[PDB]
Amino acid sequence: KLLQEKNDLFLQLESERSGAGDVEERLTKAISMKNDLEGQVQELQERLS
Amino acid sequence: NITGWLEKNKDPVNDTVVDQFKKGSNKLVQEIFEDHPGLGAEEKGGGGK
Repeated sequence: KLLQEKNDLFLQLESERSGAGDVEERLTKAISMKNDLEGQVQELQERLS
Repeated sequence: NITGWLEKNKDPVNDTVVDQFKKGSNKLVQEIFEDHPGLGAEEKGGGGK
């Protein structure tokens, strides 16, 4: 039973690693989506110039 | 024998009998004859991004 509190505190935590884990593809996808959209902007502006 | 080289770089079906199948009723006809050509615009260029 003490170990069951340990099961849940660890199962929660691991699922918060899969929380951050799906958010690994989610996070870095946004970092990539920045870098292309930056090169969409700076050039479109450069093409006005 | 150069005759129809341009017809052949376009591959001849006596240059007619494709259009009506592209969007027909029958499934087996329409999946074979699905793959759409460049029907929207053919890209010109100019100045922009």
